Amino acid sequence: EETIARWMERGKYSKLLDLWVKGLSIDWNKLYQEEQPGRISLPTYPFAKESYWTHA
Amino acid sequence: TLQVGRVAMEERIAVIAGTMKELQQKLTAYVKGQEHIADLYRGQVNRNQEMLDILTSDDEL
Repeated sequence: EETIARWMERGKYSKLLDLWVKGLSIDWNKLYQEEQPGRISLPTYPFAKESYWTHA
Repeated sequence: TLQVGRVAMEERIAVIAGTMKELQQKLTAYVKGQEHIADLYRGQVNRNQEMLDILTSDDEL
C-alpha cells in the first residue's frame, strides 16, 4: 500500500491503472493529499430489467 | 548450486530447511504425494504467464 502511495506521488498512473484493472485494490482517497474535490451527480448503475410476478 | 547452477524450468518446487533431515523429510513427503507440506511450495509457471510478463519489467519490483 505504501508502494502504491509512492507510485501515485510519482504519478505512475499508467502502472496503477494497469494493476487496478486486474483487481489490485487502490485507496483512491490517497490521491488527494491536500483538500478534496466535490461530489457531483452522475448516471447510476443500469440495473438489469427482468420481470418477476406471482400468481393469485 | 541449486540456486545458481540449474536453469529454472516450468514446473518448480522450493523448500526451506535448516537441517538435512528436515529437507529429506519434506521432499520425501512430496514424493509420497502429500498435498500440503510446511515450507514447501508447489506451482507452475505455465499458469501465471500473463501477470509475470507485466510486473517484472519495472526495477520497482
